[PDB]
Amino acid sequence: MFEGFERRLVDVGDVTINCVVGGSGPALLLLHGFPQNLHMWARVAPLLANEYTVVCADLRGYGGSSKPVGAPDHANYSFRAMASDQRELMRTLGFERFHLVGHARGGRTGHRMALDHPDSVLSLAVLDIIPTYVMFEEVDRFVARAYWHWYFLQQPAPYPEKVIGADPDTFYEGCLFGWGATGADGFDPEQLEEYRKQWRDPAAIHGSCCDYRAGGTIDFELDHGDLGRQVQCPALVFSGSAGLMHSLFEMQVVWAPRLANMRFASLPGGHFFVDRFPDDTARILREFLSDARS
Amino acid sequence: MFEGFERRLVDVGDVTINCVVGGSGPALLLLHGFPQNLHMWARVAPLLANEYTVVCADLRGYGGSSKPVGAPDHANYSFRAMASDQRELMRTLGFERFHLVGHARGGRTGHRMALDHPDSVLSLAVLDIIPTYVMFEEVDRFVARAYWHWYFLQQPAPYPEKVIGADPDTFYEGCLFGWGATGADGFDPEQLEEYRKQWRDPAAIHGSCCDYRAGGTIDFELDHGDLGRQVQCPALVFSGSAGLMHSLFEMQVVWAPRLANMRFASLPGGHFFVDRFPDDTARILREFLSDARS
Ligand SMILES: [Mg+2]
Ligand SMILES: [Mg+2]
Repeated sequence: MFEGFERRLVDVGDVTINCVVGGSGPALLLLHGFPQNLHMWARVAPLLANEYTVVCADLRGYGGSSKPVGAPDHANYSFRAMASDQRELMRTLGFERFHLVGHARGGRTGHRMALDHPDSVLSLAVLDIIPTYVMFEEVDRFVARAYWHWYFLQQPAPYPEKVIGADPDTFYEGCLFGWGATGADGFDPEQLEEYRKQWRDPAAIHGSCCDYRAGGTIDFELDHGDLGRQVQCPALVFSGSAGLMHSLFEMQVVWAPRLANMRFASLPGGHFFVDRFPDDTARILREFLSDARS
Repeated sequence: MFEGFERRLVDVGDVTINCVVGGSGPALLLLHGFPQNLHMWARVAPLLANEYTVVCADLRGYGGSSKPVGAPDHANYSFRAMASDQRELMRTLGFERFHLVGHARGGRTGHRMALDHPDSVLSLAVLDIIPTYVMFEEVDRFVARAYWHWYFLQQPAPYPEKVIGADPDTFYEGCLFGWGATGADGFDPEQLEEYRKQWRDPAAIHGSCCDYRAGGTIDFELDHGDLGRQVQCPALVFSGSAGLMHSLFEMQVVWAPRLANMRFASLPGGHFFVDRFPDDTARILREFLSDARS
């Protein structure tokens, strides 16, 4: 995987970020979600590398990046903290400005990055997410049942860590196949094994739980403070039309108040559609990035 | 435990209900909750047996009772079905009418029994519960986080069964100590060991998951259909004032429209207050039952 890409472990302050870098042209940062890592982009990234300098990075708590113990207030796993790591990564790699594509947790990281440092983000694509604020503020019995993990993963350490730790493969496969609504046949064996390595790492189990703990506290509060602000750069809301969130919310309705320049796309998959549709994901991203640059 | 009580396995139709029966006087049915069984009453029941014929029974899916495989629509684990078992148990024991005290799932079973067959229920005590309808209809980010299990346990079989099955002690201890807000020191070791036997029983893991699956579907729908009906018999709403539900809702406000003759009481414990305060639980129930009879 990632043939010809350079593998780098980059110190960005108090953490180290694992990434791969390949291609040439404008910078494009690809950020993964949960329970995955930069390997979700193993097929997409080489496709886009003919036109972009593609950086795929692991979020703090995930993959090969640092996974500090979560602070009592979860602040070291906020999307603000996660975004700072990634912006600093790009700067260290020589990129003051870059296009940003984020799935799930990476999309939330991107939204926060664009709010905190608008000048760094040339365009923003958010893949299969409803805004964090909306997820919580507009929760009902259907939303809570569909994305049950938003509540389980908030339970205080070490409870979810120990429950998950007893059988990580069962737990996380249920994330892919259940709330993730993406059938097993849609996953490439090589990429799936990279996810499995992380699933079995207790430090990653903890880091990802802390991400969710922050999600329901510090992130919710920061997002609340920013209500009414719109990201100004070109944005793409790119969903899985066979996923749970595409059907309980209208993507266009929840994102319009947050994005001044919004385009939409979807693929007929679940939350983990990038795993099943890498060529079509690259196609849609390529078109959007071209539009954004025009 | 339950010295002097008769132990009975009673066929009530398509299931067998496990129970213990002691004392003399009017019938008093005590129904447990989750993740417990009739042993939650091991200290309360002998105290009340000087004035009541006390029957402590295991709900279907729990303890020593039948635990059928859940139907696709969960209807065989509805509170209606659970109530029918217990009403028939009492009839077989010679009681057409009886006082009913239910904690949690048993309280919900009791409420449904009083709605379906009001003539059978002489008085109703509901211990540390907010009505199912309210739990779901009025869910918000706080309620969903507090009682996260209401969503996790609804996930389709066999997913929660397998997650729990990998380490039932960790999982269920987290129910007692976490959302249950009842510290370990409040549990009698003898009672705890009987809970633990059930925790490790795969048939009980499944049965209790099905209870929650019905809880969010058939039970919610049946309850919705009965909105505006009031239970007419004397009723007691009896909460743990140090528990999560007592503080997230006003017990008296959520129950008042549902109960025409309502009294309220509390003890300074969490959801599992009966474990820590058996003598005081018996005292409060005894006073209520005396008042109800008058
Ligand atoms: Mg976060
Ligand atoms: Mg039920």
